[PDB]
Amino acid sequence: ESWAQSRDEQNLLQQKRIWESPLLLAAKDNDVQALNKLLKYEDCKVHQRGAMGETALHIAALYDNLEAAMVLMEAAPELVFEPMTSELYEGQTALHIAVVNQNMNLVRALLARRASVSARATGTAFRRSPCNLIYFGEHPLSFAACVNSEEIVRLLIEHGADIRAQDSLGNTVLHILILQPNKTFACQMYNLLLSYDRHGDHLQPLDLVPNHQGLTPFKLAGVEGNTVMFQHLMQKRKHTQWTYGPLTSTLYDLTEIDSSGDEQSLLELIITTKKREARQILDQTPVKELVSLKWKRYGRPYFCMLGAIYLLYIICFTMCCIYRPLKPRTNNRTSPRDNTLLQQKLLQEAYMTPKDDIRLVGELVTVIGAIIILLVEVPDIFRMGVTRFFGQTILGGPFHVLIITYAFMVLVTMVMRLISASGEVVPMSFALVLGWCNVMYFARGFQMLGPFTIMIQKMIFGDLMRFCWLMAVVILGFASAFYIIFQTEDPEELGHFYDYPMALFSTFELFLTIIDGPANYNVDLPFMYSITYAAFAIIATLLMLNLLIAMMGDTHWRVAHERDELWRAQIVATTVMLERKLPRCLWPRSGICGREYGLGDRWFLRVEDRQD
Amino acid sequence: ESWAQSRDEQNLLQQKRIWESPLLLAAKDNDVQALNKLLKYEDCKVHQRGAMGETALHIAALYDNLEAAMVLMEAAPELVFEPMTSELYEGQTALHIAVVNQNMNLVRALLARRASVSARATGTAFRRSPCNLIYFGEHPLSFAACVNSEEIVRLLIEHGADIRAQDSLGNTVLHILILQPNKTFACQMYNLLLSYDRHGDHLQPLDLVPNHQGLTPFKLAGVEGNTVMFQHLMQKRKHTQWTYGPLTSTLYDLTEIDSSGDEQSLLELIITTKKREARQILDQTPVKELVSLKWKRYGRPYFCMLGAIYLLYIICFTMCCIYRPLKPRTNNRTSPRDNTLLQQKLLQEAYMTPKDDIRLVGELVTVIGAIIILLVEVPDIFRMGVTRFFGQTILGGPFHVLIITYAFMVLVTMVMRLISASGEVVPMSFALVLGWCNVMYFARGFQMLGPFTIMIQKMIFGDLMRFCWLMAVVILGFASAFYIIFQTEDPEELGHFYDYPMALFSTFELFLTIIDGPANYNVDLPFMYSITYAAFAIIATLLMLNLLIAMMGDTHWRVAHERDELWRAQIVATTVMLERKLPRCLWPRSGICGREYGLGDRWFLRVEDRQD
Ligand SMILES: CCCCCCCC/C=C/CCCCCCCC(=O)O[C@@H](COC(=O)CCCCCCCCCCCCCCC)COP(=O)([O-])OCC[N+](C)(C)C
Ligand SMILES: CCCCCCCC/C=C/CCCCCCCC(=O)O[C@@H](COC(=O)CCCCCCCCCCCCCCC)COP(=O)([O-])OCC[N+](C)(C)C
Ligand SMILES: CCCCCCCC/C=C\CCCCCCCC(=O)O[C@@H](COC(=O)CCCCCCCCCCCCCCC)COP(=O)([O-])OCC[N+](C)(C)C
Ligand SMILES: CCCCCCCC/C=C\CCCCCCCC(=O)O[C@@H](COC(=O)CCCCCCCCCCCCCCC)COP(=O)([O-])OCC[N+](C)(C)C
Ligand SMILES: CCCCCCCC/C=C\CCCCCCCC(=O)O[C@@H](COC(=O)CCCCCCCCCCCCCCC)COP(=O)([O-])OCC[N+](C)(C)C
Ligand SMILES: CCCCCCCC/C=C\CCCCCCCC(=O)O[C@@H](COC(=O)CCCCCCCCCCCCCCC)COP(=O)([O-])OCC[N+](C)(C)C
Ligand SMILES: CC(C)CCC[C@@H](C)[C@H]1CC[C@H]2[C@@H]3CC=C4C[C@@H](OC(=O)CCC(=O)O)CC[C@]4(C)[C@H]3CC[C@]12C
Ligand SMILES: CC(C)CCC[C@@H](C)[C@H]1CC[C@H]2[C@@H]3CC=C4C[C@@H](OC(=O)CCC(=O)O)CC[C@]4(C)[C@H]3CC[C@]12C
Ligand SMILES: CC(C)CCC[C@@H](C)[C@H]1CC[C@H]2[C@@H]3CC=C4C[C@@H](OC(=O)CCC(=O)O)CC[C@]4(C)[C@H]3CC[C@]12C
Ligand SMILES: CC(C)CCC[C@@H](C)[C@H]1CC[C@H]2[C@@H]3CC=C4C[C@@H](OC(=O)CCC(=O)O)CC[C@]4(C)[C@H]3CC[C@]12C
Ligand SMILES: CC(C)CCC[C@@H](C)[C@H]1CC[C@H]2[C@@H]3CC=C4C[C@@H](OC(=O)CCC(=O)O)CC[C@]4(C)[C@H]3CC[C@]12C
Ligand SMILES: CCCc1cc(O)c2c(c1)OC(C)(C)[C@@H]1CCC(C)=C[C@@H]21
Ligand SMILES: CCCc1cc(O)c2c(c1)OC(C)(C)[C@@H]1CCC(C)=C[C@@H]21
Ligand SMILES: CCCc1cc(O)c2c(c1)OC(C)(C)[C@@H]1CCC(C)=C[C@@H]21
Ligand SMILES: CCCc1cc(O)c2c(c1)OC(C)(C)[C@@H]1CCC(C)=C[C@@H]21
Ligand SMILES: [Ca+2]
Ligand SMILES: [Cl-]
Repeated sequence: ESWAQSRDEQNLLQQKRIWESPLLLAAKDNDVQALNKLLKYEDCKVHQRGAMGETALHIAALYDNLEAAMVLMEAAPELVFEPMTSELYEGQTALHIAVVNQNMNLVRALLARRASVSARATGTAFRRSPCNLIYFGEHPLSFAACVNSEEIVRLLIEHGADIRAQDSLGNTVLHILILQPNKTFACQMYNLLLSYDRHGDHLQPLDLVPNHQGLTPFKLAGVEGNTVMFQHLMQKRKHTQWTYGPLTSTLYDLTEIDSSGDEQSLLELIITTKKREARQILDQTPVKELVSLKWKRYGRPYFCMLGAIYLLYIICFTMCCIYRPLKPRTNNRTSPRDNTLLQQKLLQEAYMTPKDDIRLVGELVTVIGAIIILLVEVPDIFRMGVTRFFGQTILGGPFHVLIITYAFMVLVTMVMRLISASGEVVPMSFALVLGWCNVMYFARGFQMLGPFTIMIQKMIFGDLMRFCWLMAVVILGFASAFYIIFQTEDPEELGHFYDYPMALFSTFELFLTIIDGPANYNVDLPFMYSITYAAFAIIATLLMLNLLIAMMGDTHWRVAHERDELWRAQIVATTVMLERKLPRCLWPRSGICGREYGLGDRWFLRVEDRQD
Repeated sequence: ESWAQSRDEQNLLQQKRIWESPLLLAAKDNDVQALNKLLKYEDCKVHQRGAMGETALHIAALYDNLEAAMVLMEAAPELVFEPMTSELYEGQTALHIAVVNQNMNLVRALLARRASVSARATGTAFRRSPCNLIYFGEHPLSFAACVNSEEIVRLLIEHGADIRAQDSLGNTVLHILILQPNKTFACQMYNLLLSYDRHGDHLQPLDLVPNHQGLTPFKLAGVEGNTVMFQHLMQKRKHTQWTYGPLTSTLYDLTEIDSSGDEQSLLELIITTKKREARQILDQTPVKELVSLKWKRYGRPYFCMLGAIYLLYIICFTMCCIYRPLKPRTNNRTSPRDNTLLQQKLLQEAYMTPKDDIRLVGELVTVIGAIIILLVEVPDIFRMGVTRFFGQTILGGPFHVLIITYAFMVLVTMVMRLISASGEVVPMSFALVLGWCNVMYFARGFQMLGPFTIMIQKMIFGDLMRFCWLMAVVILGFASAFYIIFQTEDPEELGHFYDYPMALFSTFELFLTIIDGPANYNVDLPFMYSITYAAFAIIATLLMLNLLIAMMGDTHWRVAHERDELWRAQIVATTVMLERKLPRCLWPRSGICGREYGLGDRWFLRVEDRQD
């Protein structure tokens, strides 16, 4: 807001103090004849610093003024060593600038003037941020490599440019090229810069150097969705075994893709990132064949078993709620509006007969089953990234919120049964609904409508937490009208609107056409009802056909196939969670070993494919 | 109708009187040998004027007869000075014609015959109108420039063609080129004609000369939706500050785009025009970045505050209507069809207890709030273009009609309470509905379904004020049938149709399936009912599935993305109204100044963008 406004005030102040100076102006427009006049006249202030803290040499280099920049370097050689001093462009020298503008003849000069190639452009304008349109890094080489100047990138290496130099974020130049928008020019520079990693004594060669998040360039390529570079960095891991005409048997490596157990593997990093370009990586030729093997072999069995153990558990919860304790009421009917006939038994008479002891079994089976839920779900939360990283791994798993809410209500139900509290129907009735509707989750195993509850969970897009605001306002408006219309009338005839809370429920039901329009026809209703209700039935009918449309254009001219892509992302998110929770004995590690084959101690995957 | 018919009768009469003349015919077909015979024979009527008032020279020039036209100019030189005299092609000379037909060798001659280049083609066929297929202006240069003849446009300037000459509408030649259908040939002529604005003493140079609507060529380009020329006229306003490799920092001017406060700025002229090509301008690179800054900074706050102050106001109106004065009725039940139990209290007993004084507070809060509405909305109307320009600024604001109707009903409610009038439910029940459903407007702030109440307000297209005619006819037809079928029967059994007004309401409800089909089954209904109602349920079911379709094809094969364009047009229309109503202190002017930067007294905007 104001910081963006404060950039502008400096960029204009920058152009102001150029005009308010004879030196900084002559550099901008390359008036050498009027520049020699100024440098010769007096041992002037050559350290004139404009708004961004920049000397005349920055400005000669910022506007591609080769001829001006030499004169500054001839007059006072101290200028090449001068960085900008402002908080915005801090540390930046004239060398960084000439590289970005690709001024080949100027950059050669500043190196001939022994300019530092290790100078670190720390300013805020270079850090990675959506406020900045560029992330070229922090060093001259990182700037050269991202503008695609093969010549300058070489030229800086003869002068001692450490390729292993990292940013504040730890990203060496190999990470940055993955973060650029132009992919095709970035793969060619990736190859060139490793070629200058010649010397055998390097202690974790460049493409295995992680940043301050632990990510290598390979894993960074997946998190950012750079499909081009993920492929290009993958031929280092292939090993073509044999080729028999149209057949090929490649042997992928999977050391950074498969869950080892020490650091989060690439499949965990693609699910735990907000981007949707990263989910394209799950279609690539080493990964697609691994996800479909964890699942087809060891992910559908352990998910269509724990989806049937849950069903036989909720069927036991259910029968413990149908057959609950209930006795005839002991009070008397207070008002004629009280049709309560029964109330729930106290403990001393709830468990007093054989049929109530079969139930106690099922009720202990239940509440033990709810504690278990809170011992395999809450310890994840309380130990893991309690609320930010939890829902981050969640792609289509609101399940984990509901089933913890299930187990909570079951325990509320227990306590209330122990202290003989009135109102056990309130917790149960949540637990029933939350308990069964979680069985909608144990469906994706077979490609049920679980690939299509992707929709109803994708249907927490805009027009379904947002059509509330323009439906609820209709309900509150006509319900408050309907109420005052029948506020004078006899409710034993038409009693849809006898109190304000029932006027909203009735009006909610009338919006959806799940009760019939009020009518008696043996009594004169108000004339002000039929006018009002005719409009409600119209606003309600049209708002239920702008949303059918809105749910359509957000599905057909918009996404209908990335839902099939979203399925493959839930197959992973499921597979990862099971492999994290289930023990190693039930989960054989995917891929074949290498110790008994001479390939090392890595865990390869073989893929046999036909070219054409 | 008849005026178009009267053009034709002259165009045929024009060809008639050519055939009924030996002179006008010889010109049409270029018979010089039979033309010299006619001019030499006798000092003839060379002033023969056909239907449109045209002499032989117009016709030689209208049909590209170079050889005939010279003979007329050699015989009698007085012809070049002769305009057409008819009301349709008034003022037009032979010079105007040769320019349009691009006859390069003929036009040189008429200038050699000292023909006026200031002659003003005033006729109705040249004025701007949908009845005319061309608007080439009123002068020879304006005709040359719109046919794209670089040669003739130059050639008229050596002979003294004032470029600053304006039409009856004030449009100089620079405005006209924007109004042409061919854009690409018009940008090149725009450049050429300013080049001939050399002399420094001009007193508002050409591209700052307004027409009789005050619009300059820049502002005219936006009103007309000429995206090509809006861009082309915008490089005069850019000022590229610096270029750092792929980065560019341009400094746009915004003097004619932003609301200064003296004349309506370009953002006000694009909303207040009926065209939809003009709304394309809101996506261009100086304007898109300004709308999104007024809003993101100073338009969502002042719109999500006055949208919550309104909600707490209607919640107070509501509670003042639930808790209204009501007492048991004093009369007796007239007929058994009267289930009115209560009636409303008189003033003397309406405010008699502490609970009725808390309400008086909320009722004064209310009616003060309705006067305020009528002091910030009616003074706009009564002062502004009361009914034509009001709804012109309205793009998606029927809100302004409803909220004035709200405040009116609240004051009707007041008066009726002061004079103890019966029927306060009628005004309230409008005010409730109009009051809440206006909260659907204070939603666009967050990109609610307010971008999608664009639909339901776009849904006042054809098939929703127009499907009425083919639904209402079904209702009136079967309701008048249902009525006469049960006009003989006992209504205490089936009384959906006991009077004609309830027969239309019931039938309205049955069309929409918001009440159940009539039935008793303990009594023999007419056989003529089941035949009729079976057809109604079919016509009703099919007419509710031709419109689902009609609302679809008008959304999916038709517009689904210009609604996203329509949002950005309401962001402006909202932003303009707030900036007009709210004071200057709460509204800092957008864009940075120039006085403290040497750029002048203009109000620039900086945009930093990455090329590729
Ligand atoms: C974790 C370890 C334990 C934690 C603490 C344990 C708590 C222990 C104590 C709790 C409550 C205090 C004692 C009982 C109150 C009696 C007063 C009364 O009249 O109650 C009435 C209402 O019912 C209630 O008031 C019961 C409240 C249910 C639990 C809290 C709400 C949970 C859902 C909140 C929403 C969350 C949203 C979730 C969204 C998914 C009685 O019920 P009734 O229906 O009026 O009529 C009888 C019904 N019956 C005869 C048919 C059966
Ligand atoms: C701005 C400054 C002030 C202006 C002048 C102030 C005017 C002052 C005086 C006005 C009316 C004259 C006195 C009362 C008439 C009594 C006769 C009678 O039987 O009435 C009946 C009908 O109700 C009416 O006749 C009331 C009329 C309401 C106001 C006018 C209509 C506004 C909406 C028009 C549409 C516009 C379309 C809008 C589209 C959005 C009585 O009501 P009831 O329902 O039959 O039964 C009682 C109801 N109750 C007990 C439940 C409460
Ligand atoms: C996105 C989803 C939104 C939420 C869903 C929204 C819909 C539903 C949600 C919530 C509605 C809750 C209303 C009922 C609770 C109030 C008290 C009550 O029960 O009735 C009392 C009256 O109370 C009133 O008259 C106050 C009603 C004012 C409006 C309340 C909603 C405010 C907006 C907030 C929501 C923003 C909505 C979004 C758009 C702005 C008593 O009534 P009674 O017993 O008949 O006695 C009457 C007295 N008499 C007999 C003397 C005459
Ligand atoms: C469009 C804008 C809004 C329309 C009118 C605004 C409102 C009306 C305007 C003003 C107030 C009413 C007039 C004075 C009193 C008359 C008698 C009366 O109150 O009610 C009587 C009949 O009602 C009528 O005879 C109403 C006559 C008005 C026109 C009919 C409205 C419907 C048609 C237009 C439809 C438009 C769509 C048509 C198709 C496109 C009986 O009704 P009640 O409730 O039994 O009365 C006694 C109640 N009490 C015992 C409690 C006392
Ligand atoms: C775009 C939206 C259009 C508007 C909505 C359209 C639908 C609704 C709008 C309006 C309908 C209004 C009808 C009711 C008012 C009339 C009087 C009345 O109430 O009943 C009286 C009878 O009256 C009649 O019998 C006359 C009905 C003739 C047709 C009226 C509509 C004309 C078309 C105009 C519209 C063009 C529609 C467009 C297509 C052409 C009395 O009835 P009763 O009390 O039972 O007494 C009967 C006497 N008996 C007992 C002796 C037997
Ligand atoms: C398609 C064109 C239109 C159809 C026929 C046109 C009309 C009929 C033609 C002519 C008039 C009726 C015939 C004479 C009198 C018979 C008895 C009578 O009136 O009603 C009796 C039964 O009704 C019948 O028995 C009707 C017999 C005709 C054929 C059945 C029609 C439905 C089938 C075809 C469906 C087509 C779709 C099939 C699937 C595609 C009893 O009825 P009521 O009302 O209780 O009578 C007493 C009333 N009163 C006490 C007031 C006196
Ligand atoms: C008390 C004893 C004798 C009987 C009750 C045992 C089972 C019938 C219940 C109680 C514990 C339950 C489990 C506890 C928690 C979970 C984790 C949760 O599964 C997942 O989160 C897998 C999907 C994913 O992680 O994406 C929901 C099912 C499951 C296996 C439950 C399935 C049903 C179980 C095995
Ligand atoms: C007493 C209860 C029944 C009152 C009304 C229900 C509410 C308590 C709401 C709050 C949140 C709702 C739940 C939110 C999300 C879902 C997931 C949805 O299922 C899925 O998307 C697939 C299953 C999964 O992913 O877990 C089914 C409806 C359900 C259970 C909803 C059911 C109704 C709930 C429990
Ligand atoms: C009597 C006092 C003590 C309390 C009542 C004050 C407020 C709760 C009310 C009454 C005056 C109302 C305002 C009067 C008129 C308007 C203009 C109108 O807004 C617009 O037209 C903005 C959108 C646009 O112009 O496109 C509707 C809301 C607003 C600000 C109203 C919002 C709610 C306000 C501030
Ligand atoms: C006593 C009343 C309730 C009888 C029936 C209602 C009618 C008086 C009609 C006449 C015009 C209608 C209104 C015309 C347009 C709109 C805007 C529409 O909202 C929007 O398009 C967004 C809000 C806005 O832009 O103001 C919601 C329905 C509503 C309020 C309509 C509600 C019903 C109204 C008030
Ligand atoms: C909206 C388009 C697409 C279709 C046309 C529908 C409406 C404009 C019409 C159809 C019939 C009309 C109704 C016919 C009769 C009445 C009864 C009238 O009240 C009375 O006559 C009181 C006494 C009684 O109802 O017997 C109030 C207006 C109302 C509801 C009318 C309101 C407007 C309605 C719903
Ligand atoms: C989308 C616009 C909603 C709308 C606006 C209306 O004006 C009306 C509506 C619906 O339905 C009918 C025609 C039945 C009403 C009749 C009575 C009144 C007072 C109003 C009519
Ligand atoms: C703006 C007022 C006119 C109008 C036009 C309509 O097309 C419709 C209106 C009202 O309300 C009802 C509910 C009667 C129609 C039913 C059929 C459909 C799907 C649309 C509805
Ligand atoms: C779009 C055409 C509407 C239509 C036309 C009809 O001919 C009939 C219709 C509907 O529905 C059935 C078949 C139930 C009627 C049975 C009775 C009569 C007398 C007619 C039948
Ligand atoms: C022309 C007469 C034949 C006919 C054909 C139909 O297809 C339909 C007809 C009538 O009416 C009903 C309402 C029974 C059908 C219901 C299902 C749909 C959506 C269409 C309706
Ligand atoms: Ca029903
Ligand atoms: Cl559909």
